[PDB]
Amino acid sequence: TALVCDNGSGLVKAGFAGDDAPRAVFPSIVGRPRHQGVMQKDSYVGDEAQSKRGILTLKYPIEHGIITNWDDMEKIWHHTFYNELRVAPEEHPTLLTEAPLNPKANREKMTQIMFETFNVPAMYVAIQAVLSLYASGRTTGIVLDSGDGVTHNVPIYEGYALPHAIMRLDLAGRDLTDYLMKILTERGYSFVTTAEREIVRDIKEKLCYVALDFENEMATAASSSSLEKSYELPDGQVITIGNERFRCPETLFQPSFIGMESAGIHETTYNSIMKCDIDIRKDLYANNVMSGGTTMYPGIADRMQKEITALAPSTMKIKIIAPPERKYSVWIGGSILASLSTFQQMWITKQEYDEAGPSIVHRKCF
Amino acid sequence: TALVCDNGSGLVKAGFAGDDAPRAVFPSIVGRPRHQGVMQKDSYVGDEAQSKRGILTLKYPIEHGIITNWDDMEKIWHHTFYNELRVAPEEHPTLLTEAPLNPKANREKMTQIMFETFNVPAMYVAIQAVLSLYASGRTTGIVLDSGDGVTHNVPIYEGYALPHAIMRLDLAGRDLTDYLMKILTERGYSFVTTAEREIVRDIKEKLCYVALDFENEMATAASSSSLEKSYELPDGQVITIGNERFRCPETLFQPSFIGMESAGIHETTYNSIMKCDIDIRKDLYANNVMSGGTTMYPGIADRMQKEITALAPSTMKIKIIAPPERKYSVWIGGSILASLSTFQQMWITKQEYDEAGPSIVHRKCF
Amino acid sequence: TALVCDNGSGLVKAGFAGDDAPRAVFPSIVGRPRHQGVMQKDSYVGDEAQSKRGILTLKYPIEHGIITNWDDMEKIWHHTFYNELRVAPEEHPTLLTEAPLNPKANREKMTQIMFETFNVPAMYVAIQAVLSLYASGRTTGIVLDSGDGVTHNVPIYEGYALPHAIMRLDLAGRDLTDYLMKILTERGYSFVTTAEREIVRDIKEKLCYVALDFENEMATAASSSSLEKSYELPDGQVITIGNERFRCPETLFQPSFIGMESAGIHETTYNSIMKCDIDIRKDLYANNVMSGGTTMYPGIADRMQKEITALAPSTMKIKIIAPPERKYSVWIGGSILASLSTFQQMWITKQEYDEAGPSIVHRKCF
Amino acid sequence: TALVCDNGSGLVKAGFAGDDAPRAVFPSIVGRPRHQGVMQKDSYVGDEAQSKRGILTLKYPIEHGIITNWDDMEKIWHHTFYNELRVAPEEHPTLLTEAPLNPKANREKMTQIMFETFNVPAMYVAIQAVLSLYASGRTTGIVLDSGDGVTHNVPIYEGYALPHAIMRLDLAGRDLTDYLMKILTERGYSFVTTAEREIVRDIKEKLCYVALDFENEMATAASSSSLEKSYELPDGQVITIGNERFRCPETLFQPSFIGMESAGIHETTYNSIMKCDIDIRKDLYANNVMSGGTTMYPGIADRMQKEITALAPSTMKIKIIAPPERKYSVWIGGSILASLSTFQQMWITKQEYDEAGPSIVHRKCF
Amino acid sequence: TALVCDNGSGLVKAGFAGDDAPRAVFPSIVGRPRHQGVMQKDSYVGDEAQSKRGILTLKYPIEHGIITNWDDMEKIWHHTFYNELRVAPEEHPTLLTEAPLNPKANREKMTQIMFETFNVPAMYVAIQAVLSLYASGRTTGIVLDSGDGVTHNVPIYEGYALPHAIMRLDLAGRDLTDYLMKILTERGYSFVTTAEREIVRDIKEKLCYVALDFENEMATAASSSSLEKSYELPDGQVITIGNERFRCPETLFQPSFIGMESAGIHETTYNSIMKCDIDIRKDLYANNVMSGGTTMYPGIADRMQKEITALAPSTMKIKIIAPPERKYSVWIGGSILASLSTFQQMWITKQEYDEAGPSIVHRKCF
Ligand SMILES: Nc1ncnc2c1ncn2[C@@H]1O[C@H](COP(=O)(O)OP(=O)(O)O)[C@@H](O)[C@H]1O
Ligand SMILES: Nc1ncnc2c1ncn2[C@@H]1O[C@H](COP(=O)(O)OP(=O)(O)O)[C@@H](O)[C@H]1O
Ligand SMILES: Nc1ncnc2c1ncn2[C@@H]1O[C@H](COP(=O)(O)OP(=O)(O)O)[C@@H](O)[C@H]1O
Ligand SMILES: Nc1ncnc2c1ncn2[C@@H]1O[C@H](COP(=O)(O)OP(=O)(O)O)[C@@H](O)[C@H]1O
Ligand SMILES: Nc1ncnc2c1ncn2[C@@H]1O[C@H](COP(=O)(O)OP(=O)(O)O)[C@@H](O)[C@H]1O
Ligand code: BEF
Ligand code: BEF
Ligand code: BEF
Ligand code: BEF
Ligand code: BEF
Ligand SMILES: [Ca+2]
Ligand SMILES: [Ca+2]
Ligand SMILES: [Ca+2]
Ligand SMILES: [Ca+2]
Ligand SMILES: [Ca+2]
Repeated sequence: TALVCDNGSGLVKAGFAGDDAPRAVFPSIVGRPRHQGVMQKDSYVGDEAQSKRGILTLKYPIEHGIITNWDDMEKIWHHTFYNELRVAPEEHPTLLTEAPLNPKANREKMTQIMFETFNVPAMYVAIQAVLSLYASGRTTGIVLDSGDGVTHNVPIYEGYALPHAIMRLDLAGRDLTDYLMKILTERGYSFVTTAEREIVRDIKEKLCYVALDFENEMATAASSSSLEKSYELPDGQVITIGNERFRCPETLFQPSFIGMESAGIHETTYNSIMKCDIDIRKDLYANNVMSGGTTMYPGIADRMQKEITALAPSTMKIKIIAPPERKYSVWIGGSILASLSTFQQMWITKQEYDEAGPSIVHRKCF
Repeated sequence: TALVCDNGSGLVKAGFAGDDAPRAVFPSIVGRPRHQGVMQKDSYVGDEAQSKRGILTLKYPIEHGIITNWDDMEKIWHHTFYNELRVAPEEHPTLLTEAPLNPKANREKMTQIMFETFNVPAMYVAIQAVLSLYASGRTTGIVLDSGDGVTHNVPIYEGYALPHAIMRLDLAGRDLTDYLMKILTERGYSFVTTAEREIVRDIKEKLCYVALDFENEMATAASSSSLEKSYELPDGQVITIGNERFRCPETLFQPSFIGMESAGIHETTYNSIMKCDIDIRKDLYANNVMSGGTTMYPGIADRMQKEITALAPSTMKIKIIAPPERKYSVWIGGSILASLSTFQQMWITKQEYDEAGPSIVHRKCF
Repeated sequence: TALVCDNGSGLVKAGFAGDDAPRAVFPSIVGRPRHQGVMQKDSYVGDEAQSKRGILTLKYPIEHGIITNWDDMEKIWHHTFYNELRVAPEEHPTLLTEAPLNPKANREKMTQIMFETFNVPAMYVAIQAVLSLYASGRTTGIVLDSGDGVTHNVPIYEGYALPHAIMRLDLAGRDLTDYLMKILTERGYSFVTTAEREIVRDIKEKLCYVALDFENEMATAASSSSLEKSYELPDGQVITIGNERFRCPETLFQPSFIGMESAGIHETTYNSIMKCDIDIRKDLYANNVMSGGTTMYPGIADRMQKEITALAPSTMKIKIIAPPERKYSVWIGGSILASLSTFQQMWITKQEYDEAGPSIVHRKCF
Repeated sequence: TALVCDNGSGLVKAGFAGDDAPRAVFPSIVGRPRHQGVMQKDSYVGDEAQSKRGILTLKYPIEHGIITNWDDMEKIWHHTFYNELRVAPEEHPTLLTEAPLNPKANREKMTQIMFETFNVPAMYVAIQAVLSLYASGRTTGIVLDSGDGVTHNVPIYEGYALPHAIMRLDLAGRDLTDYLMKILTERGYSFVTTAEREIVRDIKEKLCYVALDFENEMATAASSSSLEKSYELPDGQVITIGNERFRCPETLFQPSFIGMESAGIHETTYNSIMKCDIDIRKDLYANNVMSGGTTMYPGIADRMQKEITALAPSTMKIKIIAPPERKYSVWIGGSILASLSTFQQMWITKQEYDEAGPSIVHRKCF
Repeated sequence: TALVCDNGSGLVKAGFAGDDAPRAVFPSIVGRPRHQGVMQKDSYVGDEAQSKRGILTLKYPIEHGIITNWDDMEKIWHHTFYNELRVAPEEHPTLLTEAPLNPKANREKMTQIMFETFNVPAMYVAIQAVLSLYASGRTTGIVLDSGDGVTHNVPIYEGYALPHAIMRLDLAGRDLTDYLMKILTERGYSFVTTAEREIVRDIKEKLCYVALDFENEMATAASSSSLEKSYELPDGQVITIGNERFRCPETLFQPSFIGMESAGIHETTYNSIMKCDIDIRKDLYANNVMSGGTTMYPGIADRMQKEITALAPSTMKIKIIAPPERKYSVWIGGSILASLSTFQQMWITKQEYDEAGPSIVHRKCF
């Protein structure tokens, strides 16, 4: 059976092709002690690094979908195969994922490591937006994928991708976490260390939501306390946040909050549709597929529906597809793809790689 | 029973002899994907190519009544027999049509394909203007046939054709569509791709009409908005066109709008009558038969009546015959001809073709 | 003396009739601050916006030869008259230019602004391809004009234009810049903001060239590093680009690289010649005149000569005219035209405009 | 005339707008007797608390730029107006300062006290880094402000602040004093009380310096006694310190010495520049402005120049601006700002505060 | 086998590694005759000095964890090896202990004496709080060690020490004895000599306890005599003490009773936890480990539990670990450490000391 490994900027989703959910989901972090040991491993990965983060410096090897620090990324892959899935990598073909418009060397370097370090028999680097469409059972739609590092739009029509209309945005969950840390100082809460950033991410995933109308919610938050929620820190301290609950996800629709010049995810989706042929736009308007953890905010589908309806013509039916399992859509689609009989010819085997070279991995790639 | 296949530059009209209407009417297009497939046929024909045109490059195999690209034309014939009529070609004699003054190799090549690829038992290539006269139940008249690729005049008197008076004009519906695309840029509407050309053709067939007096309609369109009509594009955008509604069909009467030197269809009809013997002109003036989709513009019969009345002597009765079913007149006449008992001797059987050769197909041909 | 203002999608070329070069050449941009001012103009135009682009959002008012945002275009004209030429607009007749096949309202709106806002005594909107022919001292030739927004072919024979053979392509320099930004991500270089797009345009103008044979250059770039060039960014970072140097200009000959269906500039030029009368094609083959900044790539004249030679008959002499000053050919030709004695009757004065109306500006226009 | 009051975590700088130096500079301390009075005020402020600190418990109301203990802070403001400046607060508009990224309630509470307790006619809370740029006569630069409680970087370009690139570090002079107290125990010197902390601060300001290369200075200090300096305590005892002279300021560049995870001030400055637009980085590299008492260590400008030169590209000119009066740069800039004619509209008067409320004080604030 | 010698300010705990209790426990005193001998050693050490203290002047060589008088400390080590343990020092590696934040010369001087005077083969100076954690079988916790000279808090998490959060207080058992001597004069009891100080220490260890609520116990002691206890002096005199029983240990929680400015041991423990990372505070709250003779007061664990519960958040579980053998926790932990197999590489042998020098002894030291 094939391995499906979705290495994101934030989380590692790993499992076996054919299953309905990833078997191993853990943070893509490597932690190293930043104090003096007096009584003791050198590095910790994943959930083990998350439980001991109080004395660790946490580092993400993947930044904005791009693998920095190839030594730490190799520890995460080693932790995935031997400690989480408990399999021998040299027995299973491995399906990997990558964000579109990535550097060419990123895919070549991970292919060399999979073939020469873990000695996988075959491998394949899939398109993440294509996998999200497999998960929804569709062949047509524009995918809005937003994870921890990358937000990107990929329109697909009847199984054909339109690469010239692909949008990529280096604004995702980790930038929202950093912005939440900044605006929490307005209430006197100071989160600085990499371990405290993990606390702010937990606050974001539990209390943040997308406002249907931002300016009306700012007026409501300033006239009462009905939007105030409390949160207990790991040391028993209780913090209270008000308009920060919806100001943090609002950055997705107003990237100027963090100094970015790009347009919000609603205008980026609309601009991507308007670059497609006029004859396919009606089907794209009706199949806006959301995927990734950053699309899990309460109210983001209703907000996107409202924003795109205001940009599109009035006779168009805007339909946002947001399944409840969309946080694992890329992995679920990869599990479906790696199980298809027509896909078994797409594997890049170790033999083909020794003769063709690193250039064989850049086919059907954008 | 015999098959009647009217392969035009724009539409394929196919059916069985004896019926009153073609059973299969679909565009004569072959579409091929112009993007990358990621999730898938190689080519699409007819209405299937029209529904997926957003991701296809559409190509017409027939240009100006002449078959270019014989590989695509063979796919359209294959699509016609097996997917539209659902018959075995080797069981029915096939009646085909061709525009007059065509290259000799065009008819020879289609006869070789019908006999050696589809293995038809017998076939016959009819004269399209003769078929239009069969459809109107006449034996005398001058036929003005205008389709997607060819406009031609053929005078017939008491069943005898006058080939020296035949006029042919490579200005028809597809040139009007291209001219409409050009003058739509004056309002800021940009239609470029082959798929958008199909949209402009739909605009032409719904909103364009022939002005009775062109210069008076230009003054009316410039003094008010009573001639403005709106049209909703496939993506919900609404465009508004004014004098373009009658400027596009006006090219038929003023071919200089598209840089052509020839005279309009009214002067071409009159010049064709004036090349006929003086003793038959009175009967030709009273039997101007229109056929083809390009004669379906509202007001074109009243305009032709006015223009020819101004050219002919005042004592002549000018009568334009424009039946409501004239868009299928060639097929309807072919269905009538292929059902006649006196025609069953005109079939060119496979046996006669093996001994006589390609020269047998050029009898009663001009 | 008359003012000659060539308002392109990318650059403003302004000066006085009779001079040999434009006096004012600056980018056609309006910049507005996108941060918070704490210590301060509202908007910056041209080279002033280019020097402070780090804190500005840059916007082009002209897109694909069409003026969007008429408020920003009026600031550029105001910046041109009072800050660059330092003249009173109400004292000089102004010669303007426009791309062919433009919307009618574009020319009418700029005429209303010139007469009612700047109060020019007379004005004239010239044909850009006619001006390029004046600059080369020719009366016959097919002009290939390619700037920042529009690429168009206009054949002219003995002083007569053939409007039906005019080709227009909304693929020019700005689309090549956007494509270069996309393929620079393959090496890990991320240019996103409107200010970074100006950096990529500078990379394009310095390092990009047209390959004589594209597939052979791809093999050379993949077998060595002789095609690698370095470039120092404004912050001291040095980037290295290889095959992107000739892949970016190759889009002009293969518009499918950016998802466009149209043919390259070589086939468009050939198709334009083949729509002209057969008796003038020999003179058009010998007078292919290049103009505009996008024709300034090294090797584009040799590539066009090779591509058209392969399409034209072997007995035809293909001659590409590419003068070194062809980046200002439209302005230079306008300076020549506005100085002719026979042209002084072509000015549309303010008096003629008050009585005739906006319709007077659409004479000798296509 | 306006009052300029720079309330820092360590020192109060107060004076009149227009002067070149603060009139009143005294420690921001409140001292209360911790013994039994037998022969007698309740509390002492500033230099009076510093002279009697032997029998007092000294407390700073401001910690890390944030006002704790609002009763003690009100005594310091009262001591400033009536005992140091000897003015009536209800006659002069008061310019106050605050560190960036402070809690919103800190500024609101000090505005309420200034308007309702001291009854100032108008007031304004300025940005401290903007004032430091006014003091240096610049409109562009990245300010490194380091006082007793806060270290922060604020990049400013052409008068526009980039708030998203602002860095704040709760590591400043008071943390260096505490670290010096800790490492002085290695030589047997025990400083424990709040009065002895004032002695250690005096040792730091007289004997500590920044080493150009830290590891080479550690080797020099361990091989001889040329770096040993003596210091006479208030009771005549003489202490000798060696490598502690440069180990204490080294914490600014290696915050791990005190258990902090953040990067040093050199990497924080570089990271702040790298978050700014690429087009402004060259001007920021050349205008690194230092301000605050913690930048007064001998050799800190040469060390920062060396550290940033190693991080920046080699073609960049790194220039550290460290004027001799930079310990009062915030006050000097505030005196310049409060004297500008264009600033007299920025005052928040008592009338505007009664109607708008506390929300009026958070304009042009970050 | 290794020797474990815990040289405290008050008691010497010496024995062999592997045993469960120290073999030799005697006071760290040197006594010299202060009268005239008429009928006779020069100095007495330990229990021999304690039995003849009536005619001796008793002196502690160690003050506040720091060795003063190195001649007397060498007599105590000599008395320990040859008279108490009866071993040859040159045959056993010796594990020594030291209080944190001690002068560097203290450890260097005792290492020189152990290697050059007693000629031990190897030695090691351990961290006393680490040893107390070994004794409790824990790897996580904050140790509150309070002996005769030093009180210190050391937080340890998962075997990693946080040195920046270490608190040290020069207030311990000997200061409580001196305070008891002072408040015993209120009842007319005069203890002055160094021999009478040993009597007061015996009173403290037998009658003193920690009040759960101090102000309520003062009211109870002033309203009855239920808290009065009697004590028989060595000469048969009986003294009675009331509120002095709990006023003496109360100094640990209110150091102002003896003129010290520092906070009590409960606030010092809480302040140490609040300097640790927020993610480890919950585990530190549940593992407050007590060690040392000064933690042996009845009721001190219940008082510390009550005081820290009032400072910590209500959702935190405060657990004070006070084992009955905690007076020897440092020695017991040292016996465990010196028996570990992984520790046998940590010994500093005589050979390593001759080449590396005194600097080798300051590794893993704070
Ligand atoms: N319930 C939630 N609400 C908001 N954000 C969430 C939620 N759950 C996860 N996220 C965010 O999603 C991001 C990671 O999702 P994922 O799609 O796995 O990213 P990647 O694949 O790039 O690692 C994280 O930054 C996390 O903060
Ligand atoms: N209602 C209509 N009005 C105007 N033009 C029409 C209409 N219907 C069809 N046409 C035009 O008729 C042309 C095709 O008619 P047809 O006679 O079938 O041509 P052919 O036989 O050459 O394919 C097309 O170009 C189409 O645009
Ligand atoms: N040396 C060069 N090489 C390639 N492209 C160039 C060069 N110089 C200018 N260009 C391109 O030419 C375009 C503008 O030329 P121009 O003819 O002035 O356009 P317009 O008139 O439409 O503004 C710009 O997009 C610029 O990138
Ligand atoms: N000569 C000096 N060398 C080193 N540090 C100094 C010197 N003079 C002052 N300082 C430090 O500067 C700090 C206060 O400077 P300042 O900028 O006034 O801080 P704040 O404005 O936050 O009160 C004090 O902590 C002091 O120790
Ligand atoms: N039962 C007791 N109650 C209160 N204090 C005690 C008791 N037993 C011993 N002590 C005190 O503990 C101190 C010494 O304990 P220890 O931890 O051995 O100190 P050190 O290791 O510094 O010598 C002495 O000052 C003694 O008075
Ligand atoms: F890397 Be994640 F998909 F943003
Ligand atoms: F081919 Be159609 F009849 F113009
Ligand atoms: F507007 Be430019 F001439 F493309
Ligand atoms: F409060 Be100081 F400016 F650090
Ligand atoms: F020296 Be003891 F441990 F206070
Ligand atoms: Ca992902
Ligand atoms: Ca036809
Ligand atoms: Ca131009
Ligand atoms: Ca300050
Ligand atoms: Ca001890």
